[PDB]
Amino acid sequence: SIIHIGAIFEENAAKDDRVFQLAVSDLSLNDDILQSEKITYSIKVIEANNPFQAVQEACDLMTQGILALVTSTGCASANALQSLTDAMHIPHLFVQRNPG
Amino acid sequence: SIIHIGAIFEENAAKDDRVFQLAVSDLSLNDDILQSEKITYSIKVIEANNPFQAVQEACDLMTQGILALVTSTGCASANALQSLTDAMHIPHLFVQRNPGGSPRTACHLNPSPDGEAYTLASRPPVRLNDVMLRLVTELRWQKFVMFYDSEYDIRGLQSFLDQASRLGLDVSLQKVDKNISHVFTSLFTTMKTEELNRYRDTLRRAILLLSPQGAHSFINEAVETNLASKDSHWVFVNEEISDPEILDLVHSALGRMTVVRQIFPSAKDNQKCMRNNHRISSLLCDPQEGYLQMLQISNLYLYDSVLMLANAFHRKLEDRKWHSMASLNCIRKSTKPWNGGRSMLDTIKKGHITGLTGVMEFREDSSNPYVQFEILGTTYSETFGKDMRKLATWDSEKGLNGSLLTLKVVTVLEEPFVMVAENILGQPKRYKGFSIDVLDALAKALGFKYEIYQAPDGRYGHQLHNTSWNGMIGELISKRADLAISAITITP
Amino acid sequence: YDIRGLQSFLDQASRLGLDVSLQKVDKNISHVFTSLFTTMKTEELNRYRD
Amino acid sequence: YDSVLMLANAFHRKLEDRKWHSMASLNCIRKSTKPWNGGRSMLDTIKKGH
Repeated sequence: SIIHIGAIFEENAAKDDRVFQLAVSDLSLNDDILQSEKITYSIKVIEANNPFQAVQEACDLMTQGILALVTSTGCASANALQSLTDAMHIPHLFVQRNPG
Repeated sequence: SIIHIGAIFEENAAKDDRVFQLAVSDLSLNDDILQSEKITYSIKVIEANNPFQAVQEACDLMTQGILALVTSTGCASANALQSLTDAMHIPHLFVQRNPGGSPRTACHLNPSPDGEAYTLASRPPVRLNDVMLRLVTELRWQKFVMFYDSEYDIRGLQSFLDQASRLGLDVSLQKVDKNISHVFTSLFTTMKTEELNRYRDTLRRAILLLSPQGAHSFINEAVETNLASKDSHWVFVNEEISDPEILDLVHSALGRMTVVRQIFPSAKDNQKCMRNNHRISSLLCDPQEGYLQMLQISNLYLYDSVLMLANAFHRKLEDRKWHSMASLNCIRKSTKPWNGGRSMLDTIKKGHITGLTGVMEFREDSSNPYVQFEILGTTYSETFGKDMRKLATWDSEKGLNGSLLTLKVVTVLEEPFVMVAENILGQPKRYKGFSIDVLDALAKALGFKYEIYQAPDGRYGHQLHNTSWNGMIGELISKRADLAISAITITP
Repeated sequence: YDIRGLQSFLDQASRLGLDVSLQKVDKNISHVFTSLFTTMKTEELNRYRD
Repeated sequence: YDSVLMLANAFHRKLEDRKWHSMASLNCIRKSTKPWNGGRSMLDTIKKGH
């Protein structure tokens, strides 16, 4: 198999990606346990506090079949996602966006 | 042409699954422009706070074609259905859910420009920082209380918490339980009795902001706990209360009250409940049992949402346009839109009818601000009952047209100041002297009282070499009494 | 940030007799004190200042 | 970043368990969805992490 996870971030998603993509990059350089596979990521950027774009940008990720999900969005981007991740059993490590 | 509409109503969809076709039947029956046309509907009853459960109920009905969507949901669960109606250009009729008739709270949404209101809130707005600024001025307030339950989003008049610093008055603010017995439990056990009676006399000016049901359970018991002896005012203004539970509050009350709901002139007659050649089902045009007082706000905002559609779809039949939404996955970003939605945006936002709720205009940011009450009021009296008299009328146009004790006394020894004057079988009975006559002058013109306590020290309590006060002073400080009003030796 | 984030301190500043008085803060205080001078009089300004 | 550290730790503990499963590709707009049946013992691996 392979590891494939989801990564959807609220605006501004630039320094969400400054942390995420470089954090995932240094993993395979040094680890001996996740060397038999590789963590595959695909960033899907949505609107500000819109869960509908999170649904449309995540249905392709389940058409990609993600195992987990990395979210940094506000409280107005999780009610459809909490009603979605209870269906797919996905660990939804939700972290609230600081509003400015 | 596939003439289908969706309508998703979450918990509780009970009157949503009862009252809904009281107009839909009369649509298919009594409309002449939609005669030689076919009329359908939808009724969903799904579980509450479930947006993605409603997504497979919305992505499945989008395959069937939807011309207008009527919802009753909340803030966090409908930003998806807000942004669903932007690309396909679909109307989105909406009611804010509340449990039992408690107040409401508006929402906060995406950083999109103003003008697009596919989502429209049918419910009347919170104009209530204004009416609070009325009554903090027009009804002689300086020090008072307000309340709220566990089950309402408390941020409704959090704005009004801010002018409160600017005027200079004082408010008290506590949460109401979901058990009335737990309220009196914490108010008789968990506190200080002196602080209780302080708070109780503060509670003589108090405000609940609640449903008309658990508050009705509370208030008459709060009366029955003797929190009102003669009169003071307690306030709530709402949009719905049945006339018996009005009287079961305020005829079970002699004091000053506030019971305000929402009124509209309706029509007694057939061919007078008619807009756009369609019937308004009401008590006066469909009389039922238990329906003299069926006063939920969602009645007129659903029968008039019917008539607001019945104006517009007749106009759309005149618009000579049709487009059927096809079967689709809602994974798409560049979806297939509906071309008729621009006219459907304009025959509804600029669409309006004048009926038994007045005039229903619309703005471009999910609001109908127009609303008008009337207010019947009474004070404390016994010569006419607590029957009602008009004292005000509010509207969004003009504002409010028409406008608006045993105490803790410990005492000292030495009878040549104040004596135990009487000592009877079982009781040292009456205690007379100088400050007793002062207490007589206090008690005389009010009917307010005292409780005389003995200090057998008679200390004239002194600052010790103990950082404390012997005898009497330090236990006023330790607050087993709070007044020792007597001949007291004057030391700084 | 909302009042629902600190709901019960209303109810406990209540219980200790602690005098609650809020004002919501907008964007710039440069916009704030100007509107405090233009709208208010000086009694509610400087009495409540102390 | 702590959510990257905890999940990569749960990746290492899952391969330390020497069992693996991966989530299937699906369009969940359908009612026909397969729930991820290994949602508890791996959840026991992730809840007890530090």
